[PDB]
Amino acid sequence: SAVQQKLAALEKSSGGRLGVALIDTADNTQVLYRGDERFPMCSTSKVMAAAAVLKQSETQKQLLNQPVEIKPADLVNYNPIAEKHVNGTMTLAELSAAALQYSDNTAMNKLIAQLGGPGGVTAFARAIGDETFRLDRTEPTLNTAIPGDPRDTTTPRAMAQTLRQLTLGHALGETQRAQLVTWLKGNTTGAASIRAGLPTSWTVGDKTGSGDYGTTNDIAVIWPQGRAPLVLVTYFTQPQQNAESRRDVLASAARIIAEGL
Ligand SMILES: *[B@@]1([O])O[C][C]([C][O])O1
Repeated sequence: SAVQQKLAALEKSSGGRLGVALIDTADNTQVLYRGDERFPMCSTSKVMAAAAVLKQSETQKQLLNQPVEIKPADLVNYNPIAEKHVNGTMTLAELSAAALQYSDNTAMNKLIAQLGGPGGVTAFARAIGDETFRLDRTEPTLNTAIPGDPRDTTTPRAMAQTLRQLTLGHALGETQRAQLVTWLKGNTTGAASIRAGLPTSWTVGDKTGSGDYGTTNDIAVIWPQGRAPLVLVTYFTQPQQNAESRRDVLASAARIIAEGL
């Protein structure tokens, strides 16, 4: 279609590999570009860790208020929020918020630990019907984004369907779902990514990811004013290990998608 021609052209102009999946919940139509190719998730995986903990809280009703100690040894490479609570505690709710809204890597590692390891995060994905997601490592090594390495990858199509189920569907309880949406809507790291390609009147909840090989990702739920919501996943990775982030590519893909509606 027109939109696939333009996404192909954008990809060609960028020098990298672009993966896009859009789900329009109005008619359950999908637009896919490299939709079944694997991409490194980087920090977009944090949505799955947070949702898994939310699912646990449906039975352990007080789980999110459980304090978790932040020790110096827990600190890894990017801990904007956990750093503020070293030698203190954060609740599982505060860690989930920090992982999602600030992409805090220490928070993510605490969520993985709560789930019994990366296998516990992957297990939740399987439980909600995502056969494609795989989490293999903890922070920060899950961001190595090595070409062809299947570790810590998913496909755009799979992530779009799963994000739809978590935020708009009923993979989570009503309170848990609302909490996840609130967290995503309050993301602080997404201004230059999908959000930048869309009308300012639209409400967006998203989770960015960045990693080696110039990997630049964003997954978003989008609420246009007076219109059915959309789920948009944009994955981008590059051939040079030290390539710079290209958030502009995600903005541009979002703009191209938005134009076609
Ligand atoms: B994710 O990708 O977002 C930021 C951090 C950097 O390691 O991980």
